[PDB]
Amino acid sequence: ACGLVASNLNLKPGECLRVRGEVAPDAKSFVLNLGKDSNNLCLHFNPRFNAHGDANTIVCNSKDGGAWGTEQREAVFPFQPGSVAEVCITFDQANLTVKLPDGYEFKFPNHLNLEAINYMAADGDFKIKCVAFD
Amino acid sequence: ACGLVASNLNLKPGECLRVRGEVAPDAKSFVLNLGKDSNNLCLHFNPRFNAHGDANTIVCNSKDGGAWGTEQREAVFPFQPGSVAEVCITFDQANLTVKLPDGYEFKFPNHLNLEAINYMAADGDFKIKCVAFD
Repeated sequence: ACGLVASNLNLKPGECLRVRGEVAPDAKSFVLNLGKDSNNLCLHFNPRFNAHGDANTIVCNSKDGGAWGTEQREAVFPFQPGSVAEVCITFDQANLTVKLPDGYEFKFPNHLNLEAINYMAADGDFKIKCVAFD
Repeated sequence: ACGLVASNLNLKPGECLRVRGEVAPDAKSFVLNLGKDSNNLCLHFNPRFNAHGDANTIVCNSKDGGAWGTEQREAVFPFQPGSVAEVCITFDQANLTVKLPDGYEFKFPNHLNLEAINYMAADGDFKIKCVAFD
């Protein structure tokens, strides 16, 4: 029961990927994967409301050659179940910059040093309503 | 490989799929494919500015199990090279409807009778900049 999957995004550095979606009223978690393909993700965005013992916490990671990297969590959680949310993503050689709903912003190291983001896959309790490329 | 490819769209009857893109300045033609998957297309939207023996003419067709159906040709050609084009697509038991802001709208028989559009692909001189679902 997965969601949107888009390839050939060809998102270059500095370019902004904007994703707007509807967070389910009883959402437990949702995921946005970005990278080259399903085995090579420069970013695994997985805001968790309550799903893996975790409660209202944003979990980030990367996957290189099928291998998950060292997980990373953010303190803030600007996501409300039953509400519409937008996340804006960009990157450079050193970091991916993720801009969340209430202005909050954070960087995730660009572990794969990807030339461009060509793959995106959404999953979970987040119904994509709009996706804008640069 | 080509332009943006998106799957798992899960567009249902009546729901509007809006696509905004940039037509290349040297646009010879561009394609918007909609269907179940790459081999099952309820709509192959192909405006041809100057491709094949065609000039400034829209060609539409379907694809069933990999086999192309019979093409349909339009007289109206509301497209221009090096410009932003916007299309609004929907469907029902009878036809697929492609609308433009100018007021132009094309109808193509729903040959496959699919009850959902899960696949969308862009090819040619059309770069997708935004896609909105329902």
